[PDB]
Amino acid sequence: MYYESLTKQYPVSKTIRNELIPIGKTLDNIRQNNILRKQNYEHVKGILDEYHKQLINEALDNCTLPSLKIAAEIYLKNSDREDFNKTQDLLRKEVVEKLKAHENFTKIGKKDILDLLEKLPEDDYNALESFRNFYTYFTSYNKVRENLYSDKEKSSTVAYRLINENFPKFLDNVKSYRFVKTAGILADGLGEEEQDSLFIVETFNKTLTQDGIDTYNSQVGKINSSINLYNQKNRKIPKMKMLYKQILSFQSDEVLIDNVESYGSVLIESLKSSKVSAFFDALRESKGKNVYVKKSYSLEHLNLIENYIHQISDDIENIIINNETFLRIVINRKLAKNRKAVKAIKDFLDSIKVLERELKLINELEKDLIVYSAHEELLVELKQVDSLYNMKPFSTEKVKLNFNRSTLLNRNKETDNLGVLLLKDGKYYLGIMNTSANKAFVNPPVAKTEKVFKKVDYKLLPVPNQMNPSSEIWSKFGFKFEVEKQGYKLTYTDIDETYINDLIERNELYLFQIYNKDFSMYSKGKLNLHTLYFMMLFDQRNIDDVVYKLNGEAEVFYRPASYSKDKFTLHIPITMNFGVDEVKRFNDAVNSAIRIDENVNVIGIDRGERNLLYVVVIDSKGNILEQISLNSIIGYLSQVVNVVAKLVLKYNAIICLEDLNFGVEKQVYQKFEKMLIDKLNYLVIDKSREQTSPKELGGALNALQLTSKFKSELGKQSGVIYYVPAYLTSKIDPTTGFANLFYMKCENVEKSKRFFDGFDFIRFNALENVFEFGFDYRSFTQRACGINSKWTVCTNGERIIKYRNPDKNDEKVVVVTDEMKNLFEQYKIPYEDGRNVKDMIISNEEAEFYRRLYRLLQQTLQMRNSTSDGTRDYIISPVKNKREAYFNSELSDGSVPKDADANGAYNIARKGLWVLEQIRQKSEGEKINLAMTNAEWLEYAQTHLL
Repeated sequence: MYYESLTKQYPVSKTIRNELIPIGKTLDNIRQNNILRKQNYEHVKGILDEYHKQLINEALDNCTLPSLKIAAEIYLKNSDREDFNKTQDLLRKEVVEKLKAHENFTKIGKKDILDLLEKLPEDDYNALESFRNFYTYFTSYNKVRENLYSDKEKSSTVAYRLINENFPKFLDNVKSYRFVKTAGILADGLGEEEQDSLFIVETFNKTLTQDGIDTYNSQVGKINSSINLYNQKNRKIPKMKMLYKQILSFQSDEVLIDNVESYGSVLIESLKSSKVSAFFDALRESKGKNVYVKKSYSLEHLNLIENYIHQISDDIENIIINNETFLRIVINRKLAKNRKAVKAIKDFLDSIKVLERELKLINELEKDLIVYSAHEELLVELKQVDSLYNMKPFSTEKVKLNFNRSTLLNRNKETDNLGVLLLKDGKYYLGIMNTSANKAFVNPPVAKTEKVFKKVDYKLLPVPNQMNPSSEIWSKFGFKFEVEKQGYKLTYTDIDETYINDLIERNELYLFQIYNKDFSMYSKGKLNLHTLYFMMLFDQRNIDDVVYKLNGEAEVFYRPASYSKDKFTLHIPITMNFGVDEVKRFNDAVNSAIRIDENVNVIGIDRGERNLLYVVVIDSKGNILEQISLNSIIGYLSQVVNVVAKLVLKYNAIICLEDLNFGVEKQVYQKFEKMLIDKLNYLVIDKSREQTSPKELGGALNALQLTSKFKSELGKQSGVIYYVPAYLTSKIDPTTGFANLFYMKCENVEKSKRFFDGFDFIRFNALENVFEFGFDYRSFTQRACGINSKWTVCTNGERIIKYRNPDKNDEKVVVVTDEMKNLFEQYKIPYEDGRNVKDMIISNEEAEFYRRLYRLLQQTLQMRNSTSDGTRDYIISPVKNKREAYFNSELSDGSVPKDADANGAYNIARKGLWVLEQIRQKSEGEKINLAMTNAEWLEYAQTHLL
């Protein structure tokens, strides 16, 4: 009963360690990227690239696309928008079959391309040769290059480049040429004329190759030169737009800085050029007519134009941060090593990117010819900015993860990558993104197959001061009936398994299965606690009322192979009893729970000589309920701990341990403490796999917390655990309260004579065959040796003695009465009639007599008797108890201590009763003194006896 209030007392943090199993081609991606050592990998990629360019141009050289006429109508005529999108998809198809109809296409991606298709069209040959038998390295490369030959409306495909990008440009030039055929701009250099041939729809078929695009752009530049010349008439003529290239477009730290410095220099000059003013004042003079903005809407309703050009500010920040590139070329060992440089370069390219992103905000078929030509000239300067180099996951010994909208992107040897958690088929997986794919899960495509993952959405609202008088006057989950302790929730999103695969194949995602002995299709037995804590994160019963919070951070550690195993392990910090208010005065909270209850029992745990630990449970009046041992096994300290925890539940009990105050056996004891206090911080009993009723007492979501957070700052109490002096716990007859308090030494005869003159009598009991030594301890010491100091001590029984052996071990069994005879007989003392022989003993003059009398008395007083080999460790008293018997542990029936170690544990438990008397007898809240004096124990031992 008393402990059932001690749930949800304080929050606790754990880090959970689990192994990781690589899934799919993740381990290959990792191993492959451990290239180093330079190697021709990039050289062979370049060779594969140029045959891609060749095959592409050759498949499209003398090509002619049928639907081209259909589409060109829709666009040039007088919804047309959807018919164009449709006929564009038809065209994207028509490009792809022409690409797939080329010879050698079915050897794209297949290893079979290594042979003739590369050894024939050398430095290059040795580079190719070097990747025979190593073809899998281009797996990721192939998955990326696959998108060239796709009819899907994606920006990376050959069909999209030609049909969705270039073809509308080509047609828009056809629309512009009306003004150039008019006004007689017969272009300079177009000798003998017939430039009109460029703006017949059919001429586009000749621009499906890079070499036809070059030719088209070159001549159209000549026209634009004459167009720009036509500005002199003082209305204005739209310039022609250039077509983008066929899709053909980081060796060291020395080379890259010149590229950065160079492009930045070209760019800011281009951004200070007339290109920008021409775009702005064309965009202003368009009055917004036929200008469309991001899936789109037209500016014809307005105000906004001049709110838009004032992103001039993107030019100002490019300029500033280009100047800030003085940290690169003025102030600069490798570049990636530099705190500022890496940041200044990223700040620079980012600022460019936002300019491009801002530009791309514009763009339908009827769009304004002049505005969009100026926009295109300016944008051609920026579309070079796909710089997209790196400075790398599993290069390092660890990767740090974040599960949240919070990743820093720099400490440059410890930057956060995204972690995602994915559930499928009752298993748990960990995905960790390559930084270039961090946004793959921001808006994932809607799931369509049956084979899906459930991705964990990590919803956290930190520090609510995020966002109308001052401080004295809804897409989030916030639940209906400051929010800090409700501002966390996990929710789920179905994601199609093929999308996850695509990222792995592309080397953009590193997916692992989270594994422990309990996460297997072959798993058996109860759950390990850390498996349980982990499961409870995702268990809906916790999401409904949070006990377990996932701290957003996590770390992965990688030991690479060296035909040993590639080992990955995961550490996940978590908080348990998240959002509870920490109980201030926990020890009193327990002391007041005990104060209320009569029925409390005690568990005493002691260090033993033959048992490392001995546990003894006793009731409130002193009776032994259970006395159980180490070596009694029917990771060892974990078992005792798990046992002792059950006993606290089973017996409604507190725990009493030795106070290691003034003082190897005592090292495991301190380990046991630590483990025992650790355990009782947060105790969970129900370790079942099915986990049916975890909200009950001691279930996962209602753990008990019976002890205070371990810190070394500890006094004599830690919750239900109390510490008591070890004084005379093992060397005391529990049935009498008797202990050997004689401070003895055979110093000399004078001081031996009136040591033995302190006894009331020394006599023989012929009937019981023992010698009796009667005395009062007061006659021997000034100490307060309990409330009974009168005793009669008898040469009762056998004793085990270590003894002086010329051969240096031995031990023997002695019967003190018969030796006490042999000595008295040797020295002619008349004992047999039962007189008091005291006056006759102290009359002996020889010291040898007293040496041997001391030894016999000492041996009589030797209550604990042991064997070097554990064969025996028992306690025998030399005093008769309430049962007219001499206490002997070997004759125990379980109602008394079985051995000396048990006696220690028993008498430690008894002192707990004394503290229970202290706790109950004090007031609510007052400090409780637990310093038990040696005199109090002897008093308690001699009165609460048996």
